[PDB]
Amino acid sequence: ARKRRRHPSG
Amino acid sequence: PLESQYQVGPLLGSGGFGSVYSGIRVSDNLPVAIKHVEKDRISDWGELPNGTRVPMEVVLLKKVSSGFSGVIRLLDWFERPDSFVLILERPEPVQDLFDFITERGALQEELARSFFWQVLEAVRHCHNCGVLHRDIKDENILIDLNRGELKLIDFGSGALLKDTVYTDFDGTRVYSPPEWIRYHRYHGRSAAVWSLGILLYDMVCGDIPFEHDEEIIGGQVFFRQRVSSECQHLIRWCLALRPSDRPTFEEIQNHPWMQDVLLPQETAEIHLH
Ligand SMILES: O=C(O)c1ccc(/C=C/c2ccc(O)cc2)cc1
Repeated sequence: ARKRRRHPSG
Repeated sequence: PLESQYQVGPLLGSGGFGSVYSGIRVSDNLPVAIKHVEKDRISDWGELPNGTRVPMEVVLLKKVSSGFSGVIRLLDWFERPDSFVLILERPEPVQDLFDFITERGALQEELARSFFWQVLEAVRHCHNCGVLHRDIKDENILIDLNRGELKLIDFGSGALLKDTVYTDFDGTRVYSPPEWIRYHRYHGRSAAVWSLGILLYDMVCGDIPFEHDEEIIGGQVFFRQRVSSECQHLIRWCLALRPSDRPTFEEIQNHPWMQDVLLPQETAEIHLH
């Protein structure tokens, strides 16, 4: 399965 | 005094929301979320209707704080020597939409339709109140699992809504539009529609479509999951490379894929309980 991640805004 | 009106509890989400702590209002045991922002780290400032100098986040939260359950409600705020403290409502039980999609995978289109519709109504409420969120993403959406109602959170990247061009941006790059990547220029509504196309793809495919700048500007949308032709059409329209080719919010909500949305309570009973 693929790599799903969060992404910071900031 | 803050520490007298609120019993302060432990950190929420281990910092993933920022410096947000659990709380209860001593006045009526109301659950709250207590968010701290450092003055030194605040970029944009504004003035309250009376004139007091506060973080823009407080300005925008106050502007949307009237009754609509689609956006998080600011109940109060406090200024400290080095920081501002924001008292937000705390729905319970909740899960944010990022974690919800991770656990459940790509969502059934009926569920994506209900969630997307509620996000559209919440963003319309923001724009109606003169507020541009600029960081619409699944991480900034809370699901009330009992009531089936979604809440838009984190106005820390937002701005007053204007009709002229924006040349600054500090939201999430993988939800940002190609005119921002290419030219560092965007208009607020059409950029919001782009981020909503990213969000809708995220819901029906189980992850966002683009990770790299070249994918954002390239104009190709590959579907990794079975998605209806009507839903694919809406997503590709929201993700039009040129901002003037994107739908208005009215066109999104009149799109064939958006018809016959479930009510929030129906959504909770069918999909969340
Ligand atoms: O506006 C913001 O930035 C913001 C951040 C966080 C929250 C709520 C978090 C939350 C609620 C209930 C929980 O049980 C666990 C976590 C609301 C608003």
